[PDB]
Amino acid sequence: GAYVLDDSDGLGREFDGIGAVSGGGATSRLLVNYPEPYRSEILDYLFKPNFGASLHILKVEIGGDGQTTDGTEPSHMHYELDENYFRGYEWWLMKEAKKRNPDIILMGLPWSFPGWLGKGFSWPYVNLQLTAYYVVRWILGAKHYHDLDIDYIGIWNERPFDANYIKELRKMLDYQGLQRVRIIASDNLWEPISSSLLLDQELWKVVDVIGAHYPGTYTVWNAKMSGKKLWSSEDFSTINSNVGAGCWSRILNQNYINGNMTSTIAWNLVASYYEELPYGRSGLMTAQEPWSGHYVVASPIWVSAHTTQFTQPGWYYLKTVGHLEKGGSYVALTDGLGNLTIIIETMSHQHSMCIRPYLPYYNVSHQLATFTLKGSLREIQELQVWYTKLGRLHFKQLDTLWLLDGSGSFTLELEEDEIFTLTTLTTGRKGSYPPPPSSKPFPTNYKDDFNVEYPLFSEAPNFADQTGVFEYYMNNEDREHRFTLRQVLNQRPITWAADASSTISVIGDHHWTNMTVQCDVYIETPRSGGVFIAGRVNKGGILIRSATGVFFWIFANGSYRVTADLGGWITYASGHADVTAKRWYTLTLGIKGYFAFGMLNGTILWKNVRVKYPGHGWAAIGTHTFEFAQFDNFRVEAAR
Ligand SMILES: *[C@@H]1O[C@H](CO)[C@@H](O[C@@H]2O[C@H](CO)[C@@H](O)[C@H](O)[C@H]2NC(C)=O)[C@H](O)[C@H]1NC(C)=O
Ligand SMILES: *[C@@H]1O[C@H](CO)[C@@H](O[C@@H]2O[C@H](CO)[C@@H](O)[C@H](O)[C@H]2NC(C)=O)[C@H](O)[C@H]1NC(C)=O
Ligand SMILES: *[C@@H]1O[C@H](CO)[C@@H](O)[C@H](O)[C@H]1NC(C)=O
Ligand SMILES: OC[C@H]1NC[C@@H](O)[C@H]1O
Ligand SMILES: [Ca+2]
Repeated sequence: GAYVLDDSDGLGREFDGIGAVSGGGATSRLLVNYPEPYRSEILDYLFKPNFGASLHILKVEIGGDGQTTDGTEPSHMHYELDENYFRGYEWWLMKEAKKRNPDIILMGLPWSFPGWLGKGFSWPYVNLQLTAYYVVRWILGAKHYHDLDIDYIGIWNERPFDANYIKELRKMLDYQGLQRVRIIASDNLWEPISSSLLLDQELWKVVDVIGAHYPGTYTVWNAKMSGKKLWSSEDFSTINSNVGAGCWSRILNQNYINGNMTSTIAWNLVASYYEELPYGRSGLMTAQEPWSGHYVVASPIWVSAHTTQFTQPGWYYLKTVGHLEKGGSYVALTDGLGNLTIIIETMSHQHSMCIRPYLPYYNVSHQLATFTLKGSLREIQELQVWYTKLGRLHFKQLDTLWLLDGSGSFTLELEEDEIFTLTTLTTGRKGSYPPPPSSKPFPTNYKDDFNVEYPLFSEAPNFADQTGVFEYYMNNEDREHRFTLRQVLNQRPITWAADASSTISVIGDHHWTNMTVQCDVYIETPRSGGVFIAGRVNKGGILIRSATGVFFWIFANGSYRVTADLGGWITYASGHADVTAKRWYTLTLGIKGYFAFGMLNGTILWKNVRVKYPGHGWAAIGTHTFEFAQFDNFRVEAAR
């Protein structure tokens, strides 16, 4: 009936912010080659204050060269003695975020590590000091090369932690003058990190935040006992339709109400990766067409705004938050300066299902809510009102509510799937740019000669690495092939996912059925080396080992194979070929209906080879194992 909002008996927990994840893996891959002004507009919708999502927190993957869900991300240390702080796009993303919002909170976390750290094993805790050294170098580089202060460092995403590692990382940070950097652990479940902190005083002193993944709005007793800040350091991960926006809306409120969590961070920031990769379109918005410029400002963007535009890190929750009598919830926050924000959600079960977990049915029906301000809140007599309805009307501002009659009280009629924000703040704004170009398929004719002398990014556009890492490469010794694309991993990473045994980068339109793919290739390893081109590649990311399609391989021992699968278990054709190492060859692969053919230097090597049909997928290039190889003058023609 009536809900008392008071602060006279004190406040609840400090609010730490709302944010999102870029990474785990290659989720921002397709954003970097958006043309202007669209790329800038997209970043504004995400990071610009008082405009769109206005995010408080940005969390990025610390690339380790392994596959980490929708691709691989490059590391700052590919090999021992290698350091480079200009690979990939997370540096760039963090800088764009800081330009728009200097107060944004930055976090780094590893998913995978380069193999050389394991010293023969695939384990990051063999040499604690070395792994900490690797991680701390990343934090230093962010400062020295991009003027970025990293606020939080994590351990190993959804993977076991090592208590001695966490202690060494703290020791190492301090040694490098990074006392300011805080540690969050362990980006997995509540246990065993929570009990470990109660049993080990030394561990407790070095962990600042307990971050848990997909907690279902609840926490556990040991985490409450620790007295640490508790965050949902990864949540959401749901398609950004209205139902994903509902999920996001409900948990933003109820993570604090049910679980004492004072921050929630969504995976992922923006869907800039091919939709047919795992968890397609699971970002706060969509930008998966840099060639057309088309992007979609999805419902979750405005759901966020209901909290982010009217709260800041350092505000406090009121003690008086809770559930509504007939479904839904409410939270309230102040800044200690006279401001008050009230956020109300009535998301129904049918329209707010998250993928993890799925909630047992709960009823939500029409109701009346009376709110009464007490304590310092009593003198408030004016409140701005923002409204959203999911089904649809987004972040529309309504008429001001006045509490002039001295009752410090007001009443709202609530229905299902609504959000209300009531605040004393006048700065709210539904940001708006003109509509972007219409959606268009990947170009049916496409070419890249990789001839860029000073590239803005370390990899050519639209190539999404799914195992291994491909980079622009300048070779001054060669005139015809001075500027190529090169696979630079020479050993299997300490993996997060099940990376393939072969490296591979995919590109184009997953709908493609008929295609001709051409590329110049160069095998660097004598006798044992091999490369391939392919089409109809149907799976990537987490499932990259599963990929079928048509694969045209050549090897430096003088042979070729044609396979249905990346793993090379199923043969379509095979034979001998005039192929050696350290020599440029032109491969062509044509696939039409039931049949395929392959050319070596413009001459037929095999043709009319039966392949599975119907079938569809991307084009791709790659190498037999983790080995150096170069690629040049890529072209693809295809019918969708
Ligand atoms: C964590 O939040 C929970 C809410 O889920 C708090 O537990 C109590 O909640 C009930 C109603 O759910 C209130 O009537 C109690 O007053 C709350 N407890 C106290 C001590 O006030 C709990 O307080 C929170 N825990 C911490 C450590 O902040
Ligand atoms: C609500 O918040 C605003 C913004 O934080 C407060 O306004 C600021 O007040 C400080 C001093 O208290 C000034 O230094 C800033 O320049 C002000 N900024 C703006 C944008 O006005 C305001 O005092 C808070 N309280 C109320 C009742 O509005
Ligand atoms: C939900 O609640 C309303 C009002 O109490 C009731 O009429 C309706 O039958 C309920 N539905 C379910 C599925 O419980
Ligand atoms: O829900 C899937 C997400 N969890 C970890 C992140 O990398 C994604 O795989
Ligand atoms: Ca070239």
